[PDB]
Amino acid sequence: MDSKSIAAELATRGYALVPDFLTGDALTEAVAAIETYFPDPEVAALKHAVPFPFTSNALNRHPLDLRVISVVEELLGTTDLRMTSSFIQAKYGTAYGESKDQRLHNDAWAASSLVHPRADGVYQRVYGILYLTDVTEDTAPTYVVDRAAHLGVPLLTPEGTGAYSKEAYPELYERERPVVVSKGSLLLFVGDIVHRGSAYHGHLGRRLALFFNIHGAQARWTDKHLWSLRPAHPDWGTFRDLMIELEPRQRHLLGFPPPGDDYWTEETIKHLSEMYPGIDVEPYLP
Amino acid sequence: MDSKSIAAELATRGYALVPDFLTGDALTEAVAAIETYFPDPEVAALKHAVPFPFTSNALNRHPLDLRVISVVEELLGTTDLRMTSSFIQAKYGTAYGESKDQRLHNDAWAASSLVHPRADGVYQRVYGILYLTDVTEDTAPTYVVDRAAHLGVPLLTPEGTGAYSKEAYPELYERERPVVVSKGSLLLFVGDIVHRGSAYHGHLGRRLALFFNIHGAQARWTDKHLWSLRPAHPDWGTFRDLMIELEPRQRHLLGFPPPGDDYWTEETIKHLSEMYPGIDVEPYLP
Amino acid sequence: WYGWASNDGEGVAII
Amino acid sequence: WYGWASNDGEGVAII
Ligand SMILES: O=C(O)CCC(=O)C(=O)O
Ligand SMILES: O=C(O)CCC(=O)C(=O)O
Ligand SMILES: [Fe+3]
Ligand SMILES: [Fe+3]
Ligand SMILES: [Fe+3]
Ligand SMILES: [Fe+3]
Repeated sequence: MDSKSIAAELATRGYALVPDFLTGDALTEAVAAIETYFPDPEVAALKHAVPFPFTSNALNRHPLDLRVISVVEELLGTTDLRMTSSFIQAKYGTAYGESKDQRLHNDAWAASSLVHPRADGVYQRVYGILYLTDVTEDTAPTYVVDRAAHLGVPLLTPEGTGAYSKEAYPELYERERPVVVSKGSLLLFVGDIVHRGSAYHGHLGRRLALFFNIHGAQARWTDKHLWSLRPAHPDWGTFRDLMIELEPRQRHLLGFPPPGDDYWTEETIKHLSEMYPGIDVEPYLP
Repeated sequence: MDSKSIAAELATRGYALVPDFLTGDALTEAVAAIETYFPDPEVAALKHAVPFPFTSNALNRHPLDLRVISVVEELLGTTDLRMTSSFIQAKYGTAYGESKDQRLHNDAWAASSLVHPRADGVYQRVYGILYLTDVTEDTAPTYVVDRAAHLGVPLLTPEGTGAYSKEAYPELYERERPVVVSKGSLLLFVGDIVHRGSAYHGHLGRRLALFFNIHGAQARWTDKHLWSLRPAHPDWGTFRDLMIELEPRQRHLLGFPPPGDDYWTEETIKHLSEMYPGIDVEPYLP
Repeated sequence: WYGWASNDGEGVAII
Repeated sequence: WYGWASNDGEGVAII
């Protein structure tokens, strides 16, 4: 991955497809991990997205991949980043119920809509979809158009959302194009791109994907990803091991206090070692 | 309310009860508002807490009351505050099913437990419970002990939580005391206080309360309150009106960009006026 | 809908 | 339990 090249494509076209983002054992392990949640149906509750953190670090580590961080840093012009959201989801074929197309929309907004988005600099949002099955035109491909400003459409429509009806925005639907991709490919896109998910045309099978999005902390009304966990929880061990494996630049996206932060004292270094035995505290020592 | 006096009681004892925080029409309107959600049962789904924002600003405005902000600013030593959570809840009597006591616990932790809490300065958390019914010993009073450090108990127990079992911490249960309060009273407490909810002993009726908690933005791994809303939503009008009514110091707790923030430009001032017609933009003009 | 938090007008939503 | 988000070991939890 060439961070500057990918960030330039995001800026100009709104999206970039990275083939072979995962290969080898990393791909095999990620596929196995997501299949623990969404097994080969060969289901109602299994249509729901499952939020981070997952039961396997073969999924948890990917939204924080150093290559992804590098792209986002180049596009936004800041290193002060946060993971906004991450989840896994399966989209099932027609044998498992009616599958519908989403409306074209942007994802430029924070969840609360507290203030209107900006599509420039540190206010941009970057989305990723890591496909863990081969995606064809009959397995619910993502559709993309272009950045909203390039298309001359507003981020807030007259209907009061970031979605574009077919009756009001016909040209968007004529220009949309599907993204087909091999398993292990990563689609990156900016939140202000006009895009949608699509219906899974095929009868059997399901599309498997890991989703995430990242924002700059300067957009302070935006929430980072919310989850609840305590050391007593059965899933804590996996998360604890994730924190030990991550480098400081990656933990930063979870809101971890950075080197030099006032949080760090002899007592909090001690408590960090207690909660995450084996963690490297040297970057944080006062 | 005397902010410095209340903050001193919070620092020394861990809690302070403010009688008559709401009086007059403000109290009557808040009671009516919460009763739209939890009517006089004279219910299963009605036992669930409902999160902010509410359908009435007679509830939404209270976690942001200037008097509450002043207390928290004095205790934490910073004005860079965020609302962590707010919700309303009813606790029903025994006629509506078995009511149980919570274990004593602290609420010193962020939801993700990402790093261990600090109970000093800007890392303190402040909780409020605004009681909207009269609370007696038979209507599920809050129980309090004292700050964890004062009691010599850890914020992380050997069980891996912030809760204190009766078998491991018997002295805490012998020292706990109920808080009785008239309707319109506000209980404030620090997150590191050992406390619990209790069973509603009475057969009929329910306790009504509005809950909120606030933290300092320096504790950057902590999440501010998460909600989803867009201008198309039926509840947007109420929230829009709330934003117009609030002063800058209050909007700050929602993550609103402060005066002088790089977010503010001619274009974003325009978009702010469009989304919140009538809002005073003068504090934010570049 | 098909998420884990808030509501999309049907059930819990992606956030 | 008795909340709106995540899980307390029974159903959705207060957060
Ligand atoms: O599932 C998809 O292909 C697209 C979903 C979408 O709109 C997004 O990831 O923001
Ligand atoms: O409901 C209550 O009285 C107390 C609940 C509690 O533990 C809290 O508000 O943190
Ligand atoms: Fe452009
Ligand atoms: Fe989208
Ligand atoms: Fe003390
Ligand atoms: Fe509590």
